[PDB]
Amino acid sequence: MIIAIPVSENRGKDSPISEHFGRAPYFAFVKVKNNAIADISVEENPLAQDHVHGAVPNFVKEKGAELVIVRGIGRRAIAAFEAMGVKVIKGASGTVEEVVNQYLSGQ
Repeated sequence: MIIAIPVSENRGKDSPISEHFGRAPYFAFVKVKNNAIADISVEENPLAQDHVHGAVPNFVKEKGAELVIVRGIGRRAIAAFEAMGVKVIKGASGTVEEVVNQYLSGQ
């Protein structure tokens, strides 16, 4: 599956999870196979630009995400993901690599 994580800086697998969802400057899209990370793609969040906004959950879904791991996120975005069949896990902390591995190991 594909997991999406908003990150605040591009440090590849070590990109730190963003405190906020909608305005994160990038999203890391992580493919998982055999219960382990298979590929990490860091992409600019088009809605992080000044005065450009809207449908960020849709952009995440478009990219194939079935789950999104975040720290903070608004009720509206959570509702939008739920309405589109995307699981949301909040309150995570760590780099992209760490939070996906935590997820995969049941932590």
